[PDB]
This record gives sequence, C-alpha cells and structure tokens, in this order.
Amino acid sequence: GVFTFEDEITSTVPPAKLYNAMKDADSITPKIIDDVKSVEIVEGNGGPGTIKKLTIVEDGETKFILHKVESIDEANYAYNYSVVGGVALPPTAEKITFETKLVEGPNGGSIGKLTLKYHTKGDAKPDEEELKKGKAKGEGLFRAIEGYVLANPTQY
Repeated sequence: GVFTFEDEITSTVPPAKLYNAMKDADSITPKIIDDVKSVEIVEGNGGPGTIKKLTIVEDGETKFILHKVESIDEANYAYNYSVVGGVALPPTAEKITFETKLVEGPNGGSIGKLTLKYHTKGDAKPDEEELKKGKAKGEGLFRAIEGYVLANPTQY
C-alpha cells in the first residue's frame, strides 16, 4: 500500500531562491546537518534518475543511504527524491518518497507543500515511528536549505 502525508510549510524566502538552493542541496546539507557527512553521486548527472549515496551517522554508527532523484520541475518549484536503498530504508518500506512544492506567498515569501509517501509491499503497514522520522527529515532538509539562504543573502 501507499501511505502519504502532506503538510503545509511557510518561509520568508521567495520560491525561486529556495528552489535554486534546493538544487545545490548536495553541497549545502553536509555543512548544516551534523549527521549528514557527505553526499556522493553514484550514477547520473544530477537530474531525474540520478542515484546518490549519503554518508550519515546515527548514534555514533556510520550508515549509507541511497537516494534517487525523481523530478526537478522549475514550473512547480519542485524537488522530489526517493529513498531506494541502504539502512535508512526501513524493513517495512519498499520506497520512501519526499516531495517539495512551492508557490509564491502573499508577502514575498513562500508557501510550501511537503509530502512524504511511504510504499509498502501489499498489506504490510508502515512502522509508525517511520512516519515521524520521515516527516522530521523532510522538514529538516527544507529548514536547512532555508537557513542557508537566509544566512547567505547574496548567494541566491
């Protein structure tokens, strides 16, 4: 089955800036997110279908997570990717997709939608702690990218 949660988020940063910075997430995130050590391209040019390998530390334990880029759409200010492999993928999960979509806000900022989609095989239910952790990671990445833009106003 597929279990989805969609949450609304806001930022004072306008969406083109946020989108541009999301495209540089591979170099922004390891600096900001202490548990993300590095991001390496396994295959591809950075667009849809690119597989990336993230080196993480969780509780003193080094782990590898594989992400597949799903879509990068300027028109929706969208940056979507999937967890496709590694320990970050729970035993119950076939795939976890993270989607971000932005629109212009009323005050020159952004209104965002963050979507977490958790695919399971057949009637298997997801681990509920996984929804929580997935929600927080999606929001954590968005806040990282936002934080970097706010702290570096001439970069974007």
